[PDB]
Amino acid sequence: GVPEKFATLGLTYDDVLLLPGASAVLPNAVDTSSRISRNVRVNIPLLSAAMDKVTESRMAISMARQGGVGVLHRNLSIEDQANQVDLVKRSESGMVANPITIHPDATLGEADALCAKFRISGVPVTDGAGKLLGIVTNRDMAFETDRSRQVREVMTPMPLVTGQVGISGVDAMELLRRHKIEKLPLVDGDGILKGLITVKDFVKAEQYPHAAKDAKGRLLVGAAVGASPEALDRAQALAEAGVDFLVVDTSHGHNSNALSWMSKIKSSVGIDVVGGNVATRDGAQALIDAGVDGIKVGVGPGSICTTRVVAGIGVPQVTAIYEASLAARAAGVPLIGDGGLQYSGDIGKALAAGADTVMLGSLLAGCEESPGELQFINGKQFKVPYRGPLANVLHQLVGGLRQTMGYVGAATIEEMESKGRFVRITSAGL
Amino acid sequence: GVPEKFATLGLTYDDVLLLPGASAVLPNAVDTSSRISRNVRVNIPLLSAAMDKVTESRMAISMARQGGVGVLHRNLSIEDQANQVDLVKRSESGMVANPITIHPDATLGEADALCAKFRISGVPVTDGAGKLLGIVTNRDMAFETDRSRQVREVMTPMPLVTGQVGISGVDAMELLRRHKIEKLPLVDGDGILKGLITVKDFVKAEQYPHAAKDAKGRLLVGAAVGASPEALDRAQALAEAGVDFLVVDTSHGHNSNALSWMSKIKSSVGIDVVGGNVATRDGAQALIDAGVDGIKVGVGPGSICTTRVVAGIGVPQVTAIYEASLAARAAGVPLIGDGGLQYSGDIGKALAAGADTVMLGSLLAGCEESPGELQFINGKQFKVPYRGPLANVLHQLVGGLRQTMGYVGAATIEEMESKGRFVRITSA
Amino acid sequence: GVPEKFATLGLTYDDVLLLPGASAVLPNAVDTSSRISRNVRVNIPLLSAAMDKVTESRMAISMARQGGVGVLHRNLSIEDQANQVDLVKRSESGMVANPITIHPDATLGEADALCAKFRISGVPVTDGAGKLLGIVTNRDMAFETDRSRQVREVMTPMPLVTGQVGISGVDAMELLRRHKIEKLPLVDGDGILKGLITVKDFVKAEQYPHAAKDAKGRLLVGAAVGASPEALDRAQALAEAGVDFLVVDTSHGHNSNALSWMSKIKSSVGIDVVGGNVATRDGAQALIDAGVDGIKVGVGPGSICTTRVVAGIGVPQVTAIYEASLAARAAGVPLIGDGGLQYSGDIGKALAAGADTVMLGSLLAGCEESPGELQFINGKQFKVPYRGPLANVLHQLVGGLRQTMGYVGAATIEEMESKGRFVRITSA
Amino acid sequence: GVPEKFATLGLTYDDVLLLPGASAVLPNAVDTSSRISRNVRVNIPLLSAAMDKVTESRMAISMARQGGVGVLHRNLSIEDQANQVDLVKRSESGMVANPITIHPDATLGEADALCAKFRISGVPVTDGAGKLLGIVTNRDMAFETDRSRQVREVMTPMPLVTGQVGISGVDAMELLRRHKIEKLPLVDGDGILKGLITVKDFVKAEQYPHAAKDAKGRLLVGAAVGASPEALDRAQALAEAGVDFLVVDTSHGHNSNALSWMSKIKSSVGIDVVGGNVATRDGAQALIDAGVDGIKVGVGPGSICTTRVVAGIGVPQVTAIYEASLAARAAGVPLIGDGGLQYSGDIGKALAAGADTVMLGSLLAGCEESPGELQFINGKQFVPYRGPLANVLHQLVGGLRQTMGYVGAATIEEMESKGRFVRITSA
Ligand SMILES: Nc1nc2c(ncn2[C@@H]2O[C@H](COP(=O)(O)OP(=O)(O)O)[C@@H](OP(=O)(O)OP(=O)(O)O)[C@H]2O)c(=O)[nH]1
Ligand SMILES: Nc1nc2c(ncn2[C@@H]2O[C@H](COP(=O)(O)OP(=O)(O)O)[C@@H](OP(=O)(O)OP(=O)(O)O)[C@H]2O)c(=O)[nH]1
Ligand SMILES: Nc1nc2c(ncn2[C@@H]2O[C@H](COP(=O)(O)OP(=O)(O)O)[C@@H](OP(=O)(O)OP(=O)(O)O)[C@H]2O)c(=O)[nH]1
Ligand SMILES: Nc1nc2c(ncn2[C@@H]2O[C@H](COP(=O)(O)OP(=O)(O)O)[C@@H](OP(=O)(O)OP(=O)(O)O)[C@H]2O)c(=O)[nH]1
Ligand SMILES: Nc1ncnc2c1ncn2[C@@H]1O[C@H](COP(=O)(O)OP(=O)(O)OP(=O)(O)O)[C@@H](O)[C@H]1O
Ligand SMILES: Nc1ncnc2c1ncn2[C@@H]1O[C@H](COP(=O)(O)OP(=O)(O)OP(=O)(O)O)[C@@H](O)[C@H]1O
Ligand SMILES: Nc1ncnc2c1ncn2[C@@H]1O[C@H](COP(=O)(O)OP(=O)(O)OP(=O)(O)O)[C@@H](O)[C@H]1O
Ligand SMILES: Nc1ncnc2c1ncn2[C@@H]1O[C@H](COP(=O)(O)OP(=O)(O)OP(=O)(O)O)[C@@H](O)[C@H]1O
Ligand SMILES: [Mg+2]
Ligand SMILES: [Mg+2]
Ligand SMILES: [Mg+2]
Ligand SMILES: [Mg+2]
Ligand SMILES: [Mg+2]
Ligand SMILES: [Mg+2]
Ligand SMILES: [Mg+2]
Repeated sequence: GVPEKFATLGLTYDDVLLLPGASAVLPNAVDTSSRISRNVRVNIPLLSAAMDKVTESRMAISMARQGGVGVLHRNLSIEDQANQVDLVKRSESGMVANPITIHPDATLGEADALCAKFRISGVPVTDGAGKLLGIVTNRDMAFETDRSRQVREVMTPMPLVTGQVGISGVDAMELLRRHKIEKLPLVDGDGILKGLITVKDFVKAEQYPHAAKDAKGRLLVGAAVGASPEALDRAQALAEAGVDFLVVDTSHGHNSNALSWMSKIKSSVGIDVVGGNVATRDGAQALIDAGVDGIKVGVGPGSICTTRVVAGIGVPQVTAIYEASLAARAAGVPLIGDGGLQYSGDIGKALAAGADTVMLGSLLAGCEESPGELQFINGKQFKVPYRGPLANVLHQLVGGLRQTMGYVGAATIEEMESKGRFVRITSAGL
Repeated sequence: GVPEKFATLGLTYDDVLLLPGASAVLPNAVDTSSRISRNVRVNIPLLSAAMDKVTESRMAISMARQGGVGVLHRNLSIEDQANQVDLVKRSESGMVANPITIHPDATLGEADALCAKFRISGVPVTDGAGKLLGIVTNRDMAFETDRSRQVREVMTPMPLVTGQVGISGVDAMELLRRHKIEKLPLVDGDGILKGLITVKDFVKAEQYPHAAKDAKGRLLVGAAVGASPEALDRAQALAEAGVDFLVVDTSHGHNSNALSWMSKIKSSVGIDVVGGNVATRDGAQALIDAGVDGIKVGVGPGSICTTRVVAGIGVPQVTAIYEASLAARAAGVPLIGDGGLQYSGDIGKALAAGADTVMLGSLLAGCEESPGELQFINGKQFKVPYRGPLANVLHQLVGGLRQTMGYVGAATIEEMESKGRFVRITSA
Repeated sequence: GVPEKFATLGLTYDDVLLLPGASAVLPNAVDTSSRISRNVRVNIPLLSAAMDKVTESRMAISMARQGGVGVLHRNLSIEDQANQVDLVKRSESGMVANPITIHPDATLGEADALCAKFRISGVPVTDGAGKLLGIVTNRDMAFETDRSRQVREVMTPMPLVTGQVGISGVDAMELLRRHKIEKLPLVDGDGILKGLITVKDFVKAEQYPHAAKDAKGRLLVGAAVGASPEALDRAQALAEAGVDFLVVDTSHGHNSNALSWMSKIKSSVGIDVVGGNVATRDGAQALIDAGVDGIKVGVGPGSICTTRVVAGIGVPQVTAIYEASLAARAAGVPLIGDGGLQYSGDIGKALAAGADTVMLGSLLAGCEESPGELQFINGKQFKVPYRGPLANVLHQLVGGLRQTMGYVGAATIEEMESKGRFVRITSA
Repeated sequence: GVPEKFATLGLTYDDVLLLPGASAVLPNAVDTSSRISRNVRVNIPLLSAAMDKVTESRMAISMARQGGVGVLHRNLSIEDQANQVDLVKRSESGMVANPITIHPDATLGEADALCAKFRISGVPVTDGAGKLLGIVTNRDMAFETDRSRQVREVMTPMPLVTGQVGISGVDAMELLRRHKIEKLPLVDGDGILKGLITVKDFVKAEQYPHAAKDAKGRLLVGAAVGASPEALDRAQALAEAGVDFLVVDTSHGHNSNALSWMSKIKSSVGIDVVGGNVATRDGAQALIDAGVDGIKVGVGPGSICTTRVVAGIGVPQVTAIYEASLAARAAGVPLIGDGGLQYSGDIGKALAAGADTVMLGSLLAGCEESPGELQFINGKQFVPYRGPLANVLHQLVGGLRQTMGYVGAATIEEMESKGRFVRITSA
C-alpha cells in the first residue's frame, strides 16, 4: 500500500529467524572454514575489526590462533602499523627464515627488550656478516642486575646445538629434547644464521591446532588502509612487512574517488585487497568492477547510529548483505558482514543471507587482548568493561554457529546460503 | 517488498486473534476431548511437559485426574523412571490385578513405607506362594510406637472380607459399605491373592469424574525417552511398567539419526510413540514417515529464547503448528503444540491453528504437585514461586478454552480447525 | 532525652570521620605493619576471612605475599584443611628443610600431579631411605606423551649439583647461575636429601618484598577451627602442618561453652590462638580471661544484616571496636576488626578506634585467587562478579590507609589510636 | 551517649539555618565588601578557585570586574602562569605605565595577534629605543586582506594626539572626545612611549563600577603556588608580573613541610600570602604561626567526596570554618571558606560561621569565561554550559544580600555577631 518509491522493506537480524531443516550432521562435526577474500582462508568465519580499541598485534595473534584473523587498525604511523604486522608474522614459526639477532656489544637491556617485543626468551648473537657467535636467553639473564652489561659477557658462546636449513619439525624437536634446550638456531655451511626454531613453535602449534596460517606456516593477519596517496605508501610498507591482505576502509565505498584508490592500491601490490563499505547491489558491483578480492558490507546497520541520525543514511544489515551478495556471489567474491550484530545467532543469519565471514567490533574492545591498559575502579575496565580472554568470546560465538549449521543441515559454510531458510517475524515475536 | 528469500512471515500467538462465529453451543456444553496420539485420548487437550522441574508421578497423577496426561521426565535412571510409571498406573483402580503385598515377618516400618510410597492405607499380607494371610492397615498401626514390630502381630488375620476376581464396582462397594471396611482383597478359589480394591478407587472416581484412563480404568501416563541405544532399553522397561505412550524427545526432530531411532523405538514396542520436536511441514512429514503415532511441534517458539539467541533458529508457534498440521492432518497423526504459551486464550488459537493438544511447561513448575520441595522464605517457593494446586491452573485454562469454543461455535475440538477464523493484529 | 536503659548511642563507620592533624610524615613513608596476635606480625594490617568462598591456599598465599595473611576456612575435612596449610607453608622457601620426593618407579603422571599441587617445577627422586637418586623436572617431561612412563627413565640422575644444609642464599644462587639450573637439592654427608631450593624462592622473594613470613622465611598463614571436641583434633592437625595461628570462629564468643573450648584449644597447642567474635568490653575481657592471644570483634555490624533482622542483635562497629579495645589495649592483646566495612577509608577509622588489623570478607570472593571456578556467562563470574587479582584490591585499600596516616600524622599503626581525632556527622 | 573520643558533632551547611533578626537595613543597601587577606580587599566576598577547569585570565578578569577576584591555577608553566597574571593586570587601566608595543617592520598578523591577546584595538608602533613612531588600530586594518603587510604601511604616523604621564582621567577623556579618537599614547619630553590610555579604560570603569582593583586602578588577581623549591621560584615570577596575592595550595595545610614553605615563600615576597587548606583550630593556628596573611578552610567538606571515601578524612564545613575562625578572628587573619557549597544561602551561613570570603569551584567550570572550549553537541557544553559568570554571581550576591537583610547585618563584619544559627533534623 505504498508508492513504488518506498516499496522496498529492509530487514535487520532481529527481523528474521532461520528454520530447522533436514540434517545428517551434528554441530561438533560441521566444517566452519571460509574465505576472507579470493585467496585468504580462515578456519572460523570471523575477523576482528580495524578499530584502534580492538585490533593491534596481540588481538590479531589471538584471532589467528583461534582460526580467524585480525585486521590491524590504521590510526597510527605507517612504521607502527608495519611493526604490528611484523609482530604477528614472527609470533610462532615466523623466525624459521627471518630470525631476530643482536650484536655482541649490545647491552642486556637491548636484548631483553627484544625478547619482550617478540615475546621470545632468547636472541641469536651475530657479527655484522650474520655469522653466529652465540645465544643469550632468559636463563642467561635471570640473575643479572646490571642492564648495561654486554651480551657477550653472559651469552652462551658457539659451539651451540644447531640445525640445518629445512630441518623437519620432528628432527628439530629431537635436538630440543636430547640436549635439554629450548632454542635451535639454523645455520648454513659457513655458519651464517639463517633461521631460528624454539619450543614456542611446538607449544603454540599444539595449543592452537586450528590456527589460521599462511603458506609459510606463520599466523595470518590483515591491515586497514585508507583511500588516498598516503594509503598507497602505507599499503607498500604493510606488504613489505608480510601482511596477507589489505582492507581499503572507507565509510562510502561507492564514492568514485574511493573506488579509484582501491584499483590503484590493488594494482600496486601482489596480495589480496578487500574494499568497503557498501550496502547495495550496485555498490558491491562497483567494488567488484574496481577489482577487489573481497567486499565489506555495512552502512548505517545499527538502529539510531550516527549516519542514520545525522544523515538519514542506512541499510538494515540482512538486506544489505543479501543485496550486496546478489553481485558478490554472482562474481565469486567473498563478502564480509560488518556491523549490526547483537547475538551469536546473528552469525548464521549473516552467512545464510550471503556473507562468507563476519567482522566483530566493539564486542572485542573489552577483551584482554585488545589495546589499552587494564585498570581497576571497583571493577575491571580497559582504558570499556573488561570481558576477559578473547578465547571465551569466540568459543561461544563459534559454538553458536555450529548449532545453527547442525539445525539447518549445513555440513560446510558454502551450504548455508542454500540450506538456510528464513522466516520474518513481527515485533510481537521479538 | 522483500526478496523472496525472505517472503515468509511467521506468526506467534500474540500476532493473531480468533473471530466470534455463528454458535449454537454454550461454553458449559462443549466437548474438550482430543487425541494425544493415534490411540491415546484425553478429556482435556493438555499435557504436562517432560521436564524434571515439572512432571514426576505426583504431577502425572493430578494431570490424569483432571482429564489430561503427564509425560514423565527422563533425567533419572531407567529403573527410577519405570518406578514413576508404576506409581501412576497403580494410583487408583490400578491394583485390581497387580496388588502390593508384604510378608508376615516384615516390620511395621516396612509396611508403612510401602503405604506412603503408593499412597494406600494398607497392605495385603501373603506368604511366598501368594496365599492371603491377612491385612495390615493404617488403623492397625495408628497406636503402634515400635516400628520394628512384625506385621503379623498387628494385622487383621484371615478370614477377611474378600471379593472374587472380576467383581464389579457396584458389588465391591456394597461389600465395603456393609462391613464398614475400606479394603477388599480379591482372591481366587485357593485363597491366592489376585488383586485389591480400596475405598480410594471410589473416592477418586467420584472426585475426578473426567480422569483420563486406559482400557483397564487406570490413570493414563506417558514417558520421555531419548534417541539412542539406551533409549531403546528405557522404552522396553517403561512399556513393561505400563506406560501408555512414549515421547521420543529430541531438540532437532528433523535430524536423520533421531528419526532413525524413532523407527527403532516405535518398532520395538506395542504402545504409541510420539516424536519431536519439529516446526515445519517437511519436518512433520519426516516424523510421520518414520512411523510415529503423534508429533510434537516447537523449535525456538519463545521470544528471545535460547535456540533463537544462541543459534538464530526458531519458528513462531502459530506458523509452526499450521505448517506441521499440513502434513499431520493429511496423515491422521495428532499434533502436540509444545511451547510459546502466554495466555489461556492461546490454547484455542493452537487448536484452531491445527493442534490436537497443547503441552504445558514452566507454567506448572510452581504448582504443588511439581517435584520441587515447598519452602518458606518470607513467601512460598518451590526448591520457583509457589502457585498452589495444579487444579487452579487447569480450571482457568480449561474454562478459557470453553469460552473460545462457545464463541467460535465449535462443539468439539475437531471443529476448531474449520470453524476458527483468524485475524492478524498489529502491535497497536 | 531517653531513659538510662537506652542512653548509649552506637556508632558505625559512616557515623564518623577522622580529622586532619599535625603531620611530619608523608603517605609513602608511613609504616603499615601491625600484629595479628601477640606473636604474629604482618606488614599490612589486613586478613582474608575464613569463608569457604574466600580463603583457601591460593588466597592465603597471595595475602601473605602482599604482606597480609589469610585465615583458611574450616568447611572441609581435617586432612584437607591441613593440606591447605601445607600448600601455603611450602609455597616458597618452605622446602629448604621439608622437601617433596617421588619413588624412581613412579609415573610421570604422578610426578606432574605433585608439581601441579605444590606449584613447583620438579621433584627430587629418592629411594626408601631418602638417598638422592636424581631429579625430574618440567623440562625432563616437556616432550613426553606417555604419562605412565617411569620417572627414572626421563630424570637427570646423580651426580647432581647440590648444596649443603645451611647454604646461604647468595651461595645457592651462585650455583644456580653458574650451572644454568633452577633446582638445588640439599644433602647431608651420606647423600640423604635434607631440603630443596629452587629459583622460585628467589623469584618470589624479589617480586613480593613485603611478604609476611614466619621465623623460617615461609609465608604466614592462619586457619579457623570451631568450638567442639572435633575442633581440638583439628587444631592439632593444623599445628602439625605448620599453621602459625588458629582462629576459634563462633558467632557468640561470649558463650560459656565457646569460651571453655578457646581455653582448651589454647592449652593444647604452642601457637597463638585468636578468639571471637565479640562486640563489648565485657565480651572482650572474657576472651582475654580465656587466654586468647588476639580477639576478633564484630557481632551484627552491618545495617540490616541477618542477626539484626532475625534476632535484633548487633553493635555498630566503631562502638564495638572501641568498647572491646578498652579491655584489649589494657591486656596488650591485638584486636581484629571483622565486619561492617564500606569504604577503604573505614580501615583507618577502625585502627583509630582501637583495632590492630582488619579482616576482609565478601569483598574478596570475586578475586581471581578465591576458591571458586572462573566462568564466562556474557561476562566473567566466580562460582559472584569477577573482580580480578587480589593485588589491586589491596593496593587500593593500603593506598587509602597510607593517605589516612599522612593526614592524621601517624608514622606507625599504633600511633593511630592516640593521634586519630574523630568527629561525628549527621545524615546530611 | 557516646564515649569522649567521639563527643564532637560536626555540622555542614545543610545542618543549620540562620534566624531572622532585628533589621534596619534592606538587601539593596547592605555593604558586601570583605577582606581576602590582611591587605587585599574585594567588593563581593567571593573568589574563583585555582582549578584548571575554572580560573585562567578570562575568569579572573570577570571575577574582578564583578568585584570579586580569581585565583589563577598553577597547572601550567611558571611563564604561562605569569603571562596569565599579566593579561589580568593589563586588562583595563593596566597599560597606563606598561604599554604593549610593536615595531614598524612587524606584520598585520602579528599586530592583530597582539590585539587579540590583550583585547585591545590597537598597538603603539615604536623603534628599538621606545620612540613613538605611530599607532596601528583595528580601523587601520579593517579593510586590509594581506596579513603579511607591514604595520608601517597602514599605521597612522606621528604626529599623534598624545598625553603626558600623569594626565587625569577627565583630561584624557576630553582629548579622546575632542579628536574623536579612542587611543591616547602617553609620551615623555623626548617622545618615548611611557603608557597608553584607550576608550576601554573608561567604558569598563562605567560598565563595572564595583570592579575590585589594586592601588594603581588595575584589576585585582591572585595566583596559586605549591609547597616546594619550584613554588618559591613560581612565587617570585608571579610577584614580578604584578600578582596581588599568592595562595600556597596544599591538600594537607597542617603538614610541617607545607608550613615551612609557607614561611619561606611569605618571607621571599612583599605581597600577601594565603595558606591552606585546614579544617581545625590548631591547623589554622599553625598557618597563622607560619606567618600567612589569610587562611583557606576546607578538608573533605563534601559528602562522600574523595578524601572521605578513600581515607576517611574530613570535617563538615560549618564546623571547619567555626573552629578555624576561633584562631583566625583572634589574630585578625581573614578566613576563606573553600568547599561544600550547595546553595546560594550557604554563603551567608559561611560568613556567619566565621568566614570572610567564600571560594567558588566546580560551579563555575561551566561558565563562558572558564578555560574550556564551548562546544555544541545537541546542547551546549564546555560539563553543561552555564552562560556568563555575571548571571551566577548576580544570583549568589543577590542571595547574600537577602541573608544580610534578614539578619540585620549592614556589613559583612556584622554577620558573625548578628547571625544566629539553629540546627535542623533530617525531617
Ligand atoms: N625476556 C622476556 N621473555 C618473555 C616475555 N614475555 C614472554 N616471554 C617469553 O617468550 C616466550 C613466549 O611467551 P608467551 O607469553 O607464552 O607467548 P605469546 O604471548 O605469543 O602467547 C616464553 O619463553 P619460552 O622459552 O618460549 O617458554 P617457557 O620456557 O617460558 O615455558 C616467555 O618466557 C618478556 O616480556 N620478556
Ligand atoms: N500409612 C500411610 N498412608 C497414606 C500416606 N499418604 C496417603 N496415605 C493414605 O493413602 C490413601 C490416599 O491418600 P491421598 O492423599 O488421598 O492419595 P493421593 O496422593 O493419591 O491423592 C489414604 O488412605 P484411604 O484409606 O484410601 O482414605 P482415608 O481413610 O484416609 O480417607 C491415605 O490415608 C502415608 O504417607 N502413609
Ligand atoms: N609441572 C607443573 N609446573 C607448574 C604448574 N603450575 C606452576 N608450575 C611451575 O612451578 C613454578 C611456579 O609457578 P607459579 O605459577 O609462578 O607459582 P604460584 O602459583 O605459587 O604463583 C614454575 O616453575 P619454576 O621453575 O619455579 O618457574 P619458571 O621456570 O616457569 O620460570 C611453574 O612452571 C603445574 O601445574 N604443573
Ligand atoms: N583586533 C582585535 N580587537 C579585539 C579583539 N578582541 C577584542 N578586541 C577589541 O579590544 C577592545 C576590547 O574588547 P572587549 O571584548 O570589550 O574586551 P574584554 O574581553 O576585556 O571584555 C575593543 O576595542 P575598543 O576600541 O576598546 O572598543 P570598541 O571600539 O570596539 O567599542 C575590541 O574591539 C581581537 O581579538 N582582535
Ligand atoms: N641451541 C643451544 N645450544 C647451546 N646452548 C643453548 C642453546 N639454546 C639455549 N642454550 C643455553 O641453554 C641454557 C638454557 O636456555 P634455554 O633456551 O634452553 O631456556 P630458557 O628459555 O632461557 O629457559 P626458561 O624456560 O627456564 O626461562 C641457556 O644458557 C641458553 O643460553
Ligand atoms: N477386607 C477386610 N476384612 C476384614 N477386616 C478388614 C478388611 N480391610 C480392613 N480390615 C480391618 O478393618 C479395620 C479398619 O481398616 P480399614 O482398611 O477399613 O481402614 P483404615 O484405612 O485402616 O482406617 P482410616 O481410614 O481410619 O485411616 C482394620 O483393623 C483393618 O485391618
Ligand atoms: N641440581 C641439578 N643438577 C643437575 N641437573 C639438574 C639440576 N636441577 C635441574 N637439572 C636438570 O636441568 C634441566 C633443567 O631443569 P631445571 O630445574 O633448570 O628447570 P626446567 O624444568 O628446565 O624449567 P623450565 O620450565 O623453566 O624450562 C633438567 O634436565 C633438570 O633435570
Ligand atoms: N592618538 C591618536 N592620534 C592620532 N590618530 C589616532 C590616535 N588614535 C587612533 N588614531 C587613528 O584614528 C583612527 C581611528 O582609530 P581609533 O583608535 O579611534 O579606533 P579603532 O579602535 O581603530 O576603531 P573602531 O572602534 O571603529 O573599531 C585610526 O586611523 C587610528 O590610527
Ligand atoms: Mg624459556
Ligand atoms: Mg624458567
Ligand atoms: Mg483409610
Ligand atoms: Mg622452571
Ligand atoms: Mg622454560
Ligand atoms: Mg575601537
Ligand atoms: Mg569603537
